[PDB]
Amino acid sequence: DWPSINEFLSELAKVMPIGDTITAACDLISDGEDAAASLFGISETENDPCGDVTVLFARGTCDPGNVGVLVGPWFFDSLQTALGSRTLGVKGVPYPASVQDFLSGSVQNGINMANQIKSVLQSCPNTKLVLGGYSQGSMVVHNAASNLDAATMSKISAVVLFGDPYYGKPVANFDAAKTLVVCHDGDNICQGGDIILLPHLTYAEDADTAAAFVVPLVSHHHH
Repeated sequence: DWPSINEFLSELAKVMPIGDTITAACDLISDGEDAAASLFGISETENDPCGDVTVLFARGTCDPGNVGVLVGPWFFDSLQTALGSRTLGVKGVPYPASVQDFLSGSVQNGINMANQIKSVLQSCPNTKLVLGGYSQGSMVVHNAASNLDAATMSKISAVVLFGDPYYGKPVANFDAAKTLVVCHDGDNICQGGDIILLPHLTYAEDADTAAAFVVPLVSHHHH
């Protein structure tokens, strides 16, 4: 039902406003993602109950829904495949993913995500919780970790960030050995910029590698 990553990227190439700043590209990115989602049957909103593994995912600036189409869905499918029989529940982070918060620092969004993390840990104390972010969503994850103590962050199994605008900064109050940051060569966002270039839109290619990073970190008996 879903296309291959190659077919997915070729369809995006027809509409994505490559070379524009996020401000100039915002509405075209949102429309392009929505059109690809409708064409391919890819969900841009996730609100599952906790699974054996649960991912809290913060989407990119101007991405539709609560997970977008570019990266999140591919990462969830790869992770579910890598988990075999174990179930994966995905919950999108309900924040605006606005241009202004990207340009400012997305900080109250970090506090809200820190509350969502605390709430999921209380509601699902037996799930293996993984945090994921793309673009501004990676800033939200960084800010959530900055607002949590090391004892709470110790309850997180893994963190995966794609196209991190804070690339180079570690995830606060957390073991860096449990973090994977995927930042493509030539992605202007990872350089602290605001230009949307092709390397920022192709993180679906890293879904399998990101899933492989997570799997060893989500065992109930590996301490």
